[PDB]
Amino acid sequence: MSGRVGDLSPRQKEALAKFRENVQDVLPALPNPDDYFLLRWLRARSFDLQKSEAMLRKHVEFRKQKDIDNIISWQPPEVIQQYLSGGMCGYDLDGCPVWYDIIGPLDAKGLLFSASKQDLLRTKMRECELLLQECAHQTTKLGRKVETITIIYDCEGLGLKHLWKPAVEAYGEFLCMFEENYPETLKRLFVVKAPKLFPVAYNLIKPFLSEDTRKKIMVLGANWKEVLLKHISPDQVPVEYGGTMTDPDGNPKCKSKINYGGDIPRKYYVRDQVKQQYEHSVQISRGSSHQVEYEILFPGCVLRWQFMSDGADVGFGIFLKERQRAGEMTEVLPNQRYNSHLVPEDGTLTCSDPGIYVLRFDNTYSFIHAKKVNFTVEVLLPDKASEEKMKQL
Ligand SMILES: CC1=C(C)C(=O)C(CC[C@](C)(O)CCC[C@H](C)CCC[C@H](C)CCCC(C)C)=C(C)C1=O
Repeated sequence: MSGRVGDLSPRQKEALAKFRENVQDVLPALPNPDDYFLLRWLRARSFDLQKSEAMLRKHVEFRKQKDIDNIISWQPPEVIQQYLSGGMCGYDLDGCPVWYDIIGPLDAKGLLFSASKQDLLRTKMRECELLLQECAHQTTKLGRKVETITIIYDCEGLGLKHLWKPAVEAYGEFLCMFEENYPETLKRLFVVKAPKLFPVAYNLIKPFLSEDTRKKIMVLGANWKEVLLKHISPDQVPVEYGGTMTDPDGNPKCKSKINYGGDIPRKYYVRDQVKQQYEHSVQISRGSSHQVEYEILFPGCVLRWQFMSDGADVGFGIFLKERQRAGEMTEVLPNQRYNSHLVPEDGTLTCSDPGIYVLRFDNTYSFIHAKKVNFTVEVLLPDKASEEKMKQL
């Protein structure tokens, strides 16, 4: 069977009955704990009564701690309302709400420098509650249960800026929240206009995604508009995404419903940087240098780093290769001096040729002694299945 209302095996039927008894004591503090609702928790844990109960009880505690009953009435900070991209727009052919995610022009640095991480995550929880409320409205209007959503995930403009570690970590917090609190709610997700970086970028968040969620991700190729119109009526899709919908004023992007992000004006910043810790720490003597070595064997990889120096600037560059001088190696990112004592540095490098990469901190120009550099480096790998998907498409 399928474990859904109208299609339960004898054993799933019995488990649903037992489940309701087992969690009776939390059902009152839920808005609408019908059979559809309960079966989402049971499907998410394959009808394991004990695991499904832990999951739901954790969600009940979540709703209390995060004041979810009142979150739609909570108004997000102005900077977030103005610049957090994405939006609800249209319904698919089954009547499910469609949500657009717009990744390219999202300015995650600006957002984290202008608002609390807590307020950003609360805004995303609120989006989920708004989508569930829309499902409830569709349920009434269409005369049948609607409880899932279709996502259009627009990766046009996805680039190295989106790999910035604090942004990935924050997004991962949201994904975990989504997976723990909104099980069996995603129906299908279309990735559109994915660029070459998509396999690396996806691999960064893949660990936060449930198997159920992973299975619902469809990466689309050049014909993506035609694919969307297999699933959504043209008058429900913006002109921008292949349909006929516009803003009342005729704007093809339907900006009255979809936020397209943009860089946050610096007047909103409350900080210059987020709190950061580093995996490594070195004291570099006057006139000296420090090298850090990473083997990159596989095609498709990206080096990501962050560093800060204490009290003074430092030289930094990347070479391709035995304690070797810089001049003996091949330059891949030309050395330059950075003021990483003032604002911490972060960067990324696409590793087009395999070999041994050397990140070199350079103090050879300096009289200041015992310059302390703190740093973190990782080699980011592409997701293999995604690479293969790209290849064809
Ligand atoms: C608040 C917020 C922040 C701070 C943010 O950085 C991002 C982009 C995260 C990223 C890692 O920079 C870019 C990640 C790109 C990567 C290709 C994402 C792939 C996502 C998958 C297609 C699954 C999505 C899960 C869905 C079911 C919610 C988004 C979308 C935010 O909303």
